[PDB]
Amino acid sequence: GEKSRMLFERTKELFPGGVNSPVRAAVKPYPFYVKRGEGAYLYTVDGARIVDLVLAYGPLILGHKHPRVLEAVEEALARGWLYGAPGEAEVLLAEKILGYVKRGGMIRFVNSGTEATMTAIRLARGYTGRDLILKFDGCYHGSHDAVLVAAGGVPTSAGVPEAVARLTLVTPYNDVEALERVFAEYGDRIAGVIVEPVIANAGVIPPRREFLAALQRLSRESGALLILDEVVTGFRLGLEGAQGYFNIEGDIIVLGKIIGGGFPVGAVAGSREVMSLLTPQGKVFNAGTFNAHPITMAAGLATLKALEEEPVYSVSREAAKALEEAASEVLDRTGLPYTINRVESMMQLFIGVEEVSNAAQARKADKKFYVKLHEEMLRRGVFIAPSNLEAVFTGLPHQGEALEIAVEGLRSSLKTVLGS
Amino acid sequence: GEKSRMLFERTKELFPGGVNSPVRAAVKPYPFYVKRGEGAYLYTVDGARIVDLVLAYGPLILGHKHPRVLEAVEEALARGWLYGAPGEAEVLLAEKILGYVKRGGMIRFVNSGTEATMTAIRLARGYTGRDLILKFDGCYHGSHDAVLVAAGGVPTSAGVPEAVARLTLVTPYNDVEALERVFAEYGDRIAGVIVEPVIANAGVIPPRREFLAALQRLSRESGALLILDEVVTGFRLGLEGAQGYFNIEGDIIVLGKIIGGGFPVGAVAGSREVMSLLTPQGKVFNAGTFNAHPITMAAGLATLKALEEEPVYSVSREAAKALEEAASEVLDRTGLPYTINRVESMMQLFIGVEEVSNAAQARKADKKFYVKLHEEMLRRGVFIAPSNLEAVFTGLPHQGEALEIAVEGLRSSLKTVLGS
Ligand SMILES: Cc1ncc(COP(=O)(O)O)c(CN)c1O
Ligand SMILES: Cc1ncc(COP(=O)(O)O)c(CN)c1O
Repeated sequence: GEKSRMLFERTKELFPGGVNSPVRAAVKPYPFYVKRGEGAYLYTVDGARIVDLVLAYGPLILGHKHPRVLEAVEEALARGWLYGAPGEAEVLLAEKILGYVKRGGMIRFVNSGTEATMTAIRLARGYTGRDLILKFDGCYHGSHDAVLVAAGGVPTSAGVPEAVARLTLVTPYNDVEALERVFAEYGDRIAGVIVEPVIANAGVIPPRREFLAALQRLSRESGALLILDEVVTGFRLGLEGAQGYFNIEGDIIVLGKIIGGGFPVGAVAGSREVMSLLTPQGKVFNAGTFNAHPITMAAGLATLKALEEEPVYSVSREAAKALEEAASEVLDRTGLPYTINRVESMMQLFIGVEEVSNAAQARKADKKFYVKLHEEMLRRGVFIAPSNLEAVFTGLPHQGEALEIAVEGLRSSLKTVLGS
Repeated sequence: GEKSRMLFERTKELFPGGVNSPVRAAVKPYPFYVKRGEGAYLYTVDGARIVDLVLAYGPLILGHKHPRVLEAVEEALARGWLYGAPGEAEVLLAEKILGYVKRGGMIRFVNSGTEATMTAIRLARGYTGRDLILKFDGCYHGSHDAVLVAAGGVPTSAGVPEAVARLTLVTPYNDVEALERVFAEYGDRIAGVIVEPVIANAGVIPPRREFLAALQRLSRESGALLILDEVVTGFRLGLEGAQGYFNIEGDIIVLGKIIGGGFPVGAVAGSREVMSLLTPQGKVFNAGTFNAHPITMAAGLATLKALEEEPVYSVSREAAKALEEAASEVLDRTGLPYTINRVESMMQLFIGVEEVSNAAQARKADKKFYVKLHEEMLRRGVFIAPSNLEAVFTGLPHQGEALEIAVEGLRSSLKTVLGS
């Protein structure tokens, strides 16, 4: 790992914490640098092939450099990559996305999930004329002030004015009693309730039907808009995402990751009535030099076509199931308390706890055990998130030999850590 | 324009205002759709070649599909386009950028100018422990709450809480007296003063030396960080940007557009002391799935190399000068009040006013005349921003025949509008 070591030294003084995104710094023993990626694999700068169970944290459900997407991007590149005026790809991608998540509605393309949720929140506030936003402990919506808050709302990041943080309410995920209580107290001032249909940034945590039911009922009865943050679930839990998977409906649907094919993206979709408030039609401001970036649009379009024509969902589901069954077989024999949460192709293991239905329980999981597992798996050529609070993602290339390596790696790594 | 007309009809119900960014909707008679771009030209879906004096509003100083950048991106695409872990290109681009704008400092790559200024503001607040941010009337820093404010600070966009807007102070650009007064009253609570060294979103407005002097003095004496928003000026006003061009120094330098080569990008650069507050090193949060996107990094790196090895600055400067001289020759003969502001390769014409040193004066310019000019120029195959408040940008391909067409087009269009 000499080459990665050298790069590690160079970035120490170039980037805060040596990385451009926090999670990247936690890789053990130290972050490896990537030369390239193809299919189910990442290849380090030193030349090592690694099975990728991170998939850039969600966007790469089709794996690395998917042939169909590569070809579409090559064609798009030949046409120039930035115009500053409308292109064809954005129209086709919008029509395809809306047909699955909000028929007859509108969409606005942005450049990150952070920009997307931020825009959704401004839209909900503009539509209702209210200030307060309700989020849940453990849910992650990006790097912007309004969502960098925790229940005393107080800032979880420095540089966030307390005056801003106090406009965001926070209650536990899957806690119906707490949800009813917050609406009883502040309901008429809540502009929107934002939530991940399946938590992906506090490990993976599935929603309780009762929680989903309350979210829809309380939002509708209070006048608050239900903002489903489907940046991760969108197009991962089937073509119709969380709405179709759980049979729920959101007022505003925030999308990202997958819809960009691997390129910078974010999107806000909703009814014509709500979406029409966005500039230049309405007074809720949103603009972006890179909005509807030609390459992002071409990549996303090709990606969704693959999701419609290739067995991505079945393959990804089976891959995650195989990993879950393998880990469960080993862990069940130990008699140690543990739980694995899986929803289709997103999952995570929690050692030390028998149930994880909220962030508080996820935080009680054995972090040391997880870190050791991450390191041992990497030593065996399999890459899983370095943080127990991140998720494990599967995709199209996780089949055949690649899957065999991942499963065998997981089995052996668990045994090694359990034997230490 | 049948094909653009058809697309126009399709997007009416897909996007708010029919576009993904406000300015795009103002093109006359209606927005044309782009098939591709190459060199100094955009090509409509109907097949018409148009000289591009918009350059995607700043990023394309090298023109469309620059050969060097295209090759670098092709090589990068073959390596996969998203890893979720550190790559080589981000290291090289960071080293090159910092060598020109903040030697010995640090940088953090994000996905838009909006994310960049938003991150800079959070950093300034975190570093100083203060809440207030000072901006100037007419300056544009992106699509986020803290900068969508105007002096009563009150919201300029719906959906922005008044509690948030009041944390942003606003005074006129180039107004030293007003600047001194605001610091005398609120100085000890100002975390940072953000400003465009050259305004590009209220037409083009150059800074007064006295204003630049006051900005540096007052920030230093008050403890507020001077945030130079160089999203547009960075790498356009020479390799050293505004700091080198005007011989000024900022505490935090916000970059974007050009440094991404045409791909989604944004960046915050500053001293190690300030930048070290960013996660995972410090407590000022910033994370991004697409931060340091492999393709953006490769494109930006190749772009900066071109800026160092090709006569981009001289060619672009001469192009803008030729346009300015041509327009001035025609307008001087009319005796009508007007002014053209130009700083290297960025400029704008203001009809009806003899001086434009601030946003208030820019707003007094004859908008109807400008719109007619935009439409007439487009009819003659030359594309300038549809809004008088946007800027005209020149670049490397604006030479030879392309420049002749632009200049002749400007001359003829002015005469036609002046004769109507
Ligand atoms: C649900 C959710 N929302 C928002 C984001 C942030 O997306 P981005 O990093 O592109 O700003 C993420 C990524 N962790 C996410 O999982
Ligand atoms: C000075 C400045 N700052 C910020 C921005 C916004 O950049 P972006 O559109 O990528 O969010 C712009 C683009 N108009 C700008 O000119």
